Amino acid sequence: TSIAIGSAEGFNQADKAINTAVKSGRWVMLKNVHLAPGWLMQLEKKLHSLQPHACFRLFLTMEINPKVPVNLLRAGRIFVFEPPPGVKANMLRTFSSIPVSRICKSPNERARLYFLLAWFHAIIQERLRYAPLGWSKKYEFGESDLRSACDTVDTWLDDTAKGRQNISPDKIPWSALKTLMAQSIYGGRVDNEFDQRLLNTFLERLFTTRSFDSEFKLACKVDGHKDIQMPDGIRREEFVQWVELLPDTQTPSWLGLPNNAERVLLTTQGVDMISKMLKMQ
Amino acid sequence: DVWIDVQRRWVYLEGIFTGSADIKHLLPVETQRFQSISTEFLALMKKVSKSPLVMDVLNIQGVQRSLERLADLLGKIQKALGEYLERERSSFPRFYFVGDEDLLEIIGNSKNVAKLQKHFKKMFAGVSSIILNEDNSVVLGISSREGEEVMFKTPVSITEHPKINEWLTLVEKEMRVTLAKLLAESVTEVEIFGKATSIDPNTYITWIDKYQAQLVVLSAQIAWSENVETALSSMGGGGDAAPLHSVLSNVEVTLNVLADSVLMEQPPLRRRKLEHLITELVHQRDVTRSLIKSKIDNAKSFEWLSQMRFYFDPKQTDVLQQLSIQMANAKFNYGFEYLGVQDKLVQTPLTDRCYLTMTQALEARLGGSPFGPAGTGKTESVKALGHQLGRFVLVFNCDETFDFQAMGRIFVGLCQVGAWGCFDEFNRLEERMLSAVSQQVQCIQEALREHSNPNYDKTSAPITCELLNKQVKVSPDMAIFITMNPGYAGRSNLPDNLKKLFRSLAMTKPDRQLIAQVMLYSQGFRTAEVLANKIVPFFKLCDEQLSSQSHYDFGLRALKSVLVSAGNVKRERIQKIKREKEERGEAVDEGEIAENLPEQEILIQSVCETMVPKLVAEDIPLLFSLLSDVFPGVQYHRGEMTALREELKKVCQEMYLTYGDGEEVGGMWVEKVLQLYQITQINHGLMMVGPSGSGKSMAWRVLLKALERLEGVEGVAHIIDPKAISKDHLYGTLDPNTREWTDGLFTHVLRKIIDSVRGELQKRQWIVFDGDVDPEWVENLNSVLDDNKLLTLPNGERLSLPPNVRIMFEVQDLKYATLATVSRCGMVWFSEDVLSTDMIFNNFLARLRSIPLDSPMLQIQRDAATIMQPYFTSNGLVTKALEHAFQLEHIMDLTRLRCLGSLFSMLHQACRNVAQYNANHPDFPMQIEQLERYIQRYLVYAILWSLSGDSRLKMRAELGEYIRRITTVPLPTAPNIPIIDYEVSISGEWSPWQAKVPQIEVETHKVAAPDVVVPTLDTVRHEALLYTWLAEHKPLVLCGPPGSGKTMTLFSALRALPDMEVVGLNFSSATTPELLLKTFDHYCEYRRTPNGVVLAPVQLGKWLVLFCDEINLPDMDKYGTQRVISFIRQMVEHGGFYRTSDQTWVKLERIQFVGACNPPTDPGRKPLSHRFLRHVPVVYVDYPGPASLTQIYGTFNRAMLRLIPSLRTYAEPLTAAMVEFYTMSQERFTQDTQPHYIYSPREMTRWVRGIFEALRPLETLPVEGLIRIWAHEALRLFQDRLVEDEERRWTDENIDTVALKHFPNIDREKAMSRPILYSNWLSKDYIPVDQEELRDYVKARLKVFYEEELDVPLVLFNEVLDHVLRIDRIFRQPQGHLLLIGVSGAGKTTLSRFVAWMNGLSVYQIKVHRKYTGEDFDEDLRTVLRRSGCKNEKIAFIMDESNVLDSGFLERMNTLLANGEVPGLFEGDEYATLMTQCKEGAQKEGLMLDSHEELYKWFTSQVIRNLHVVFTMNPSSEGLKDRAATSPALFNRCVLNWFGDWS
Amino acid sequence: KELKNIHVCLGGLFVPEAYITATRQYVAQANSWSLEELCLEVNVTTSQGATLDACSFGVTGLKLQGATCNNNKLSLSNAISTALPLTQLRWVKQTNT
Ligand SMILES: Nc1ncnc2c1ncn2[C@@H]1O[C@H](COP(=O)(O)OP(=O)(O)OP(=O)(O)O)[C@@H](O)[C@H]1O
Ligand SMILES: Nc1ncnc2c1ncn2[C@@H]1O[C@H](COP(=O)(O)OP(=O)(O)O)[C@@H](O)[C@H]1O
Ligand SMILES: Nc1ncnc2c1ncn2[C@@H]1O[C@H](COP(=O)(O)OP(=O)(O)O)[C@@H](O)[C@H]1O
Ligand SMILES: Nc1ncnc2c1ncn2[C@@H]1O[C@H](COP(=O)(O)OP(=O)(O)O)[C@@H](O)[C@H]1O
Ligand SMILES: [Mg+2]
Repeated sequence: TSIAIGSAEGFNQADKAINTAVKSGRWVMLKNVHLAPGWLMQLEKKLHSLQPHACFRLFLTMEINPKVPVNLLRAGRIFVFEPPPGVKANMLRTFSSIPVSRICKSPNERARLYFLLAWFHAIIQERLRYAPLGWSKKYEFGESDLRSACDTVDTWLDDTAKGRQNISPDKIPWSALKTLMAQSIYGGRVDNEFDQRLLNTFLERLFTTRSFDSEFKLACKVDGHKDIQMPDGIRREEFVQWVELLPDTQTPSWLGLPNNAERVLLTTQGVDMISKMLKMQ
Repeated sequence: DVWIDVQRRWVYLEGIFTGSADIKHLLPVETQRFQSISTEFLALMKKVSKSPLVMDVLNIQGVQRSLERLADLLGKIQKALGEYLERERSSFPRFYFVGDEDLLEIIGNSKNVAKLQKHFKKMFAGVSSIILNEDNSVVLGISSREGEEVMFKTPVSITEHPKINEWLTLVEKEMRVTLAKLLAESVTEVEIFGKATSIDPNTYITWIDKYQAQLVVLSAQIAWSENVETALSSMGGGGDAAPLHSVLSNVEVTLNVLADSVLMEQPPLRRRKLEHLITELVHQRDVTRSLIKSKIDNAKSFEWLSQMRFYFDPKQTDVLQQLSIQMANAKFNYGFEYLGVQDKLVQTPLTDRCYLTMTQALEARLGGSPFGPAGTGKTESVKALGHQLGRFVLVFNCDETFDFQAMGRIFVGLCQVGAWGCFDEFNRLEERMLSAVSQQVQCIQEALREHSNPNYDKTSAPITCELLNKQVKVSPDMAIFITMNPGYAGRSNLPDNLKKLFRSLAMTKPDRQLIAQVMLYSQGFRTAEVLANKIVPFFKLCDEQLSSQSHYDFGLRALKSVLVSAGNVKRERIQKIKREKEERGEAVDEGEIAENLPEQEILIQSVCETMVPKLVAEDIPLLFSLLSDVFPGVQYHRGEMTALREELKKVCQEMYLTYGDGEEVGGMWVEKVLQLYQITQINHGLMMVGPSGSGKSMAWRVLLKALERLEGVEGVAHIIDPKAISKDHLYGTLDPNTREWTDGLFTHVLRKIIDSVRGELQKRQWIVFDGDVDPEWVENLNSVLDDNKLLTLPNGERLSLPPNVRIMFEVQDLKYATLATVSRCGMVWFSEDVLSTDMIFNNFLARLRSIPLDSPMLQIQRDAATIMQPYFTSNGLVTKALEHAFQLEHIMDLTRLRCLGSLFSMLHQACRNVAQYNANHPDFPMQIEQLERYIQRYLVYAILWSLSGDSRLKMRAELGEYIRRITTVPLPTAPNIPIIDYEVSISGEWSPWQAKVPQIEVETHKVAAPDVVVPTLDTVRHEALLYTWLAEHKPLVLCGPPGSGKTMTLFSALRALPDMEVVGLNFSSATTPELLLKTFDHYCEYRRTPNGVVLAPVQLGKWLVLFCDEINLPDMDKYGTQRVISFIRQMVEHGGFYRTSDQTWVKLERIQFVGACNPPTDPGRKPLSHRFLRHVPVVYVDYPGPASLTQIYGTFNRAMLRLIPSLRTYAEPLTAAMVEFYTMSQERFTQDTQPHYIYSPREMTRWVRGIFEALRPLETLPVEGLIRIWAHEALRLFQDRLVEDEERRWTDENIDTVALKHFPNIDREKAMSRPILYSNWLSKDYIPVDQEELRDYVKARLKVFYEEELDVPLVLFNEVLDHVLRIDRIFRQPQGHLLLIGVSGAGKTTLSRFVAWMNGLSVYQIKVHRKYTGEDFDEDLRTVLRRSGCKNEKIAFIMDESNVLDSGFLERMNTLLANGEVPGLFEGDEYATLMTQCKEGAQKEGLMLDSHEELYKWFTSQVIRNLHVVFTMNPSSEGLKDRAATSPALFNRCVLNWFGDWS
Repeated sequence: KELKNIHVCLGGLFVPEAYITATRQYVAQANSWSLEELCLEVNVTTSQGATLDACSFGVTGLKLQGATCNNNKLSLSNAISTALPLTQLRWVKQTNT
C-alpha cells in the first residue's frame, strides 16, 4: 500500500494501512514524509512500541533535508539514492533495472540498441557533475527519461520489425529514435540552444548504422591515444560482461569533455575529505 | 444542540423542495416523507409559538423524542438526496461541472428551458445556447457565443424524452453526430477544391460560409493530409518525378485566394474563418516545402510521421470514430466537441515540438508539463492541441487553496466527462498538496494504462479509479496538463514522484518572427515578411537597450498586443479612407486602398499606442531612435482626440484640476490620460505605475467621467485595497467541512456584475486594485488577465470576464510582482514630473476659492487665496522652500504631497482663524490690510512647520534661515532667535512663543502627575501645531524617541478640543486590522443610511480619535507591506473600508486617526509607506534639552520640596543632580548594548514622583536624608535594569560623584551608606530600613508564609531582600507591572508570590497544558479581569515566558498592560454579563452608573488600579530583542528588574 | 567621435548587451542602413597591432574556454582559458549565404 504524505486524509490512510499491515504482514510505503516533520515523530513512537508481523515492512521515501527527525533516522536503516559514481556504475545500474526478458526479444538488434541507450544515458548523467561545462544547468536527466527512451525504442523497433528475428542496421528507424530523444524524451528538459546542440551532437554520434560496425568507437582519445571500443556482441549478457571489464580509470575525456574539467573538483573534494577527517577527530 | 441543526436542515430542504416544484416527479417517496416532515414542522410551529417561554415548552413531554426522530429523518432524507444527485451525475457526466444548487436548479426547471440557457457555457466547450422552436419542445440545434450555430440533423424532442438527463444526453450525442456529418460533407467539398489547378474564389467563399470555423480548418487539414499521403504513396518507387510539387502548388494557389479574400471587407465570422484557414495553409505550405527539400519519397519516413496527419474513413459505420489524428506513433480519435470560434495559434517549430511531446505523453497515458518563462504560450499551446483533437479543455488557475479535496473533485469531473484539465500555475500549490495530488494523478494514469490494454473489452466491467474514497469511471479521453513557471516567486517545488508522472517540455524561446509574419499575413498586410523581420528584432533590441524596469515587458504578449492593435488600426484606417472617398467623389476600389497603404506607419502607430505609455523618461528617446533606425524614413504623429479632449476639459474644470495641451501646464498629465484611454481600448487588464502622488487616481477618475459624458455609458468604479484584507476575504473561502463556498470581495463584485440584475452589463465597470501587488494574491487573476478572461475558483466554479469590465491596478511600484503579472497587463507609467507642483497649487487655490470650509466664509477664503496667489507660482516662495527642504534631513522620508497637504491644512486653519476673528468682532471685521499681513506671516509659519516639522532643531533653523534669505514677507527682526520660535497673532504681527510659556507653580499634591505638563517652547509650539492639524480632522503622526512626550503633547492638545474623544490602540509586530475592527465594534456603530452603510461613534456630536501608540511596529510581509497600514491608508484616502461579512462598503463618519511612533531607524521599526505618509503630516518631538528639562523638573522639584520648608533651598541643586546623572546614564547606556537600555524624561518623572511619595508623610527631614532618597530612587530607576556588574558599579560610583558635586557640604556616610534600603514594612512610613531588621522581619513573614502558603524553604541573602523590596515597591503603585528577567530557578516566581501575599494580592497563574489554546487564555483573562475590575480584588497575575504558545498571548497581554482593557475580550453574552457585574460592583462601591460607556470606563479604572502583571523570562539575547517588538508595553509599561543568575 | 575608438571591457560594463546594441546602432546610422539587417563578425588581433574601420569596435577581457585563437582560427587546447588580446566586432550587411 503506497500513500503520499501531505494531507489529513493521507495521515489517516497511513495510520490505517500500518495498523492493518502490522497484523496481516503486508508492506506499507509512505512517500514524501519529509513534508510532515512533526508527524514523523509520532510515527517513530508508534513504531517503537510495536511487534508487527514477520513479513511486515515499512518504507519511508524522503528527500535529504534537516527537517527529518534525528530519532526517526536512528530508528531505521538509511539508504541514500543518488547518481551513480561513474559511467560503469551507471550502465550497470541501468542494465540491472531493465528486465532481462525485455532486452532479449524477437530482434537481436534490440540488445545493442539498449546498450547504446545505456551508454548515452550514462554519458549525459555523468556530464551533469561538471555543471558549467558538461551542460549549462543542472538538468534533471533521470530514470524516467531512461524508461521513456526504452519504451520508444521498443515501440519503434516492434513497428519496424514485425517479429523478424534479425533486421539490417540500416532498416532500424534511427531518425525516429534520434528525433524523439532530441525533442521529447531528453530534449524536453533542455531549455538552451547550445545544450540542445550538444544533445543533438551525442544522439547523432551514437545512434546510427555505423554503431553496428566492429570498428565503432564509443569515445575517442580518452587518455593518450587509446579509445573506448564498441562491443562486438549481439546478446545482453555479452554487453553486461563488457561493462564489467571497464578499466575503472574514468576521466572526463570519456564524456567528451577535456581531462582538466575535474582538476578543480577533484581538488576541492580532496580538501573537503581532509576537513571531514579533521571534523571527526 | 439538536434544535438548531434540525431547524437549519428543514429550512434549506424546504427551500430546495419549494424552489423546485418539479422535483417531486423524480423524487416521489422522499417527497411524501418530506410532506410528512413539513406537517410535523407545522405542528411544532403551531404548538411552541403559542407559549413563548422556554420553561413552558421544556415541561411538555414528547418533544425531545420527536426532535431526535426528526433529526434522524432529516439526516436520512439528506443522504438520500445526496445519493440521488450522485446517481443523476453518473448519467450525463457533464453535471459534474455544475454545483449542487445549480444541478437542483436544472432538475426542478426541466419544464421551462429558458432558465437552462445559462448553464450550457459551463457544461460545453463552445455551446452557449440551445436553439429551440416556438413550442420550446424540440431542440433544433446549438449556438455559440459568437452567434455561429449548428443545426442538428435530427432534432431532439423534449416531449418524447421528458427526463432532463435523457434529452441532454441526446442533445450532446446529436451535437457530435451532426458535427461529424457536416465534417464529412465539408471534406467531400474540399476534396473537389483540392487536386485542382485553379480555385474559384466565389465557390471557396461559399464553402467557407457554409460550414463552421472548426470544420473548414479540419477539412482543409484532412484534404492536405490525404493529398500528401497519395503523393508519397505514388513516389514510394524511389527516384521518380514528384507530384508533391503539385500539392505544394495547390496550397500556394489556395493561399493566394485566401490572401485576396482578406484584403476586401468581410463579415467578422468569415474573416475569422479566413484567418484560421490562412494560418493552417501557411503551416501546410511550410511542411510541404520541408518534405520537398528533404526529398522524402516514402510515406513511412519519420519526416512525415513526425507531422500531424489526418485520416478520414467514410467506410466506418461510427461517424465519431470516422476521423483519426496521428502524430508519430500516437493516435487519437476526434472528440467532436463543439468549440465555437476559437483563436487559432501559429503552428511554429516550438508549437510542433509541443504537439509532438504532448502527444507522446498522451500515448504513454501520462500528463504533459510545459514549463518556461511567462508569455511563451505554454497554456495556449495546450489548449490549441486540445482543440485540434476536438477535446473539451478546461483551464484551472491554481493556487494554494487548491487542496486535496478540490483537486480530487476536479479530477472526478474530468474522469467522468472525459475532458482535458490544463492546470496553470500548478506550482502555486503547497508542496504537501502537490504530494497528495500525486497519488490521485498516479491512480488516474494507472486506470488509463489499464484501459489502453487490448485485453480489456468495452462490454466488460468499466475501468474505475479510487478518487476521494469512491469508484470513479475514467474516460479514455481524459488528459491532465500542468503549465508552471520555474523560478518565479510564490511557486513551490514539485516532488520527484509527481514529476515522474508528467513528460516535461521546455518552452522558453517562442518563434516570434514566424508568429508575427503569419499574423500580419492573415490580417491582409502586404509585405508581412519585412514587417515581421523589422518588428521582432525591434522588440529584441528594446529588451536589450532599454533600462531594466520592473514594469517593462517586451515578450510575446507585448508583440501579440502590438500585432492585434496593428490589425485594428489597419481596419480603422481603411474605414476612414472609405468614408473620405464616400464624402469626396464616388470611386472606391478596395484593392487600390490596400495597395497604397502605409503598413509600416500602422505598425509604428501600434507600437507607440502600446509600448510608449509604459516607458520612463530616459527610455523614450532610446525607443524612438530604435524606431527611426529599424523603420527609417517613416514617421507617425498621434491623432488629436479632440472629442475626448473637450470632455476632459469640462471634467477637469468641474473637478478643480489643471488641463493642458502639449507643452502647457498639465499637458503631460493629459497625455497620460489619453494613453490610459488607448490602453483601456486595447487591453482588458491595465496597470497605472508610478511614484506616490503622480496623478494616477485623478487620471483614471477623470477618464471615467469624460467617457461617461462622451459615450453616454455610465461608468462605475469598484476600488479595492487587496492587501488591506486577507486573501480569503478577497477571493473567497471553501469550507473544509461542508464544502460551502463563501465569496470574497472581488469575487462578489465580479459575480454581481455578471448577473447584472440592475443592468450592470450595460455600464462601464472598472475594478481598480489600489494597493500593493505581490504574487500571492495577483496571480489568482492570471487566467483573468489572459485570453481565458476567466476566474477559476477551487470549488470548480468559473466566471467569465464580461467585455465591459476592465481590471485595473493603481500601484507605486512593481518590485515584487513577477513577470507573469507584468506581461498580462498594459502599463501606463506616471512619473512625478507628470504632475507638476504648479498643478497642485492650482488645485488647492481653486478648491479654496470654490469650496467653503464651514457666504462670508467663502469670501474670506477667496480673499486669502488672492493674497497667497503670488507665493504659489512657479519659482515662487513655496516652490523654492520645498526644493530646499528636500535637501534637509527628516525623521521620515520626505514626499512633496505630505508637506503640501500639511501646508494646505494649516492655511485652511488660518482662514478659519480669520472667520473666528470676524465672528468675535461683529462691529469691526478684519480689513484687507490686516488680513494680508496675517495671511503672509501665517504662510511663512505654515511653510516652516510643514516642510521641517519632521526634522530636528538644526534643520528647522536652516530652513528658517533659507526662507529669510529668499522671502520678502516681513519677518521677526531678532538677530539670533530663529523664525520657528515665533507665531502669528490674529492681529497680523509676529509674536514670540515665549510669551505663551509662563513660569507656573504646580500644586504640591499634583507633583509629576500623569496629566500635568510644565509649559515649554516645544510644548506650546507642538500643542498649537497639533491643534491646527486636529481641528481639520487631518490624520497626523508624531515621531520621536520613546518617552519624548508625544502622548503627553497629544493629550494636552486634545484637552483644548472638548468635542473629541480619544481611544488608545497599542500596535505591535502582529497587529492586524482586526484590532481596529474590534475598536470600531466597541466604540462605534454601523447604520444603513440611504447612501450606504456608515460607521459612526456611538457618542453623537463627538469625533473619535483613534490614537495608535506604535504605528511602525506591525510586521511587513516578505513583499514589504503592512496590512494595518494599508487598512488605515484606505480609511483615510477613500474615507472608509470594506465589511467582509457581506462585502459592503462602509463609510467612516466622525472618525479620525492619530499615530505615534519611534524613528524608523530604531530596531523593530519599519519605514512607513509613501502612499500612507502622503496623507499624514509628521511632527518630530525630540527629547527635552538640558534647559527645558531643568525648567520642567525644576518646577516639579520646587512643588515637591514645598512640603518641607527647611529643604526649600535645595530645589535648584537637586534638580541639577537629577538632570546631570540622567544625562550621563543616557550617554553611558544606549540601545547598542542592550535593547532595554532606554532612558527618557519618563524615568525622571518617576524619579520626582518617587521622591514625592517618600516625602509626603514626613513632617521634616535633613538634607542628608533627602540625598539618600534621591540616591535610592536613582538606584531603583537606572541600576535595576542593568545586566553587567561593571555597569552597576559605574552607576553607584557616578551617583556618588554627582551627589557630591551638587551637594558639597554634606555628610557622605550618613547619606551614602551603601546598603541603601527603603521599606514601609517595619513602620507606617517609607523610611529607610536596616538590613538586619529587614532580614529578621522577612524571616518571620516567611515562616508565616510557609505555614499559610507555599511551604518551600528559602535562604535569605542580601539580593533576596533587595528583590523583595523592589517587588513591594512595584506592587504599591497603580498599574504597576513587573518584568523579572533572570535564570530559571532563581526564585522570581517564589519571591513574587511571597511579596504579593505580604501585600494582600491574590496570586493568579494560568495553568497551561498541551491542549491550551487562545480561547483558554481569553477565558482566563476574562476571569482575572472580572475578579480585579468587578469584585475590587487586587490580583498579581504571574506569567512566565514558557506559558506563551502563540503571538495572540502577547497581543492580548500588550493591550491589557498598556490600556488596562482588551477591546474585543468581552463580546456577546460575555459583554452583557460583564456589564451586569460591573453595575453590581459600582452599586457596591457607591456609584450609580447607567450607560454602558461610563460603566466600562469604571471597569477599566478598576482593572488598572487592581491588576498587577508580573512577567518572568530567561535572559536571552535575541529573545529580549524579539519581545521588544512583539510586546512593546513589556518595555515601556513594565518595570524591568534584571535578577540574572545568583552572584 | 572619440568614444568609438576606445576599447571597453564587456565584463566591466553594467549592461554589455546595451553596448552591442549601441555599436550596431552607430554602424547602422553611419551607413544609413536598416538596423535589423546587420550581422556581427569577430576578428581577434593584438591590442597594439590593430586598426578599427568605420564598423569595427574594440573589446578587451574576453576569455576563450578550452580553445586557443591563432590567425583568427580556433584550435582545441588543454588550457582552462586563453586570454584574447583584442576582439574587433564589425557590423556588416546580412548576406543570407
Ligand atoms: N490634473 C490635475 N491638476 C491639478 N491637480 C491635480 C491633477 N491631478 C491630480 N492632482 C492633484 O495632485 C495630487 C495627485 O493625487 P492622486 O491621487 O491623483 O495621485 P496618485 O499618484 O494616484 O497617488 P497615490 O500613488 O498616493 O495613490 C492630488 O492632490 C490631486 O488632487
Ligand atoms: N503560436 C502562437 N501563435 C500566436 N499567438 C501565440 C502563439 N503562442 C503564443 N501566442 C500568444 O502568446 C501569449 C501566450 O499566453 P499564455 O499561453 O498564457 O503564455 P504562458 O503559458 O507562457 O504564460 C498569448 O497572447 C498567445 O495568444
Ligand atoms: N513639559 C513637560 N511637563 C511634564 N512632563 C513632561 C514634560 N516634558 C516631558 N515630560 C515627561 O516626558 C514623559 C513623556 O511620556 P510619554 O507621553 O509617554 O512619551 P511618548 O509619547 O514619547 O512615549 C513623561 O514622563 C512626561 O511627564
Ligand atoms: N532563595 C532561595 N533559597 C532557597 N530555595 C530557593 C530560593 N529561591 C528559589 N528557591 C527554590 O526554587 C524553586 C522555585 O523556583 P522559582 O521561583 O519558580 O524559579 P524562577 O526564578 O524561574 O521563577 C523552589 O524549589 C524553591 O524552594
Ligand atoms: Mg491614488
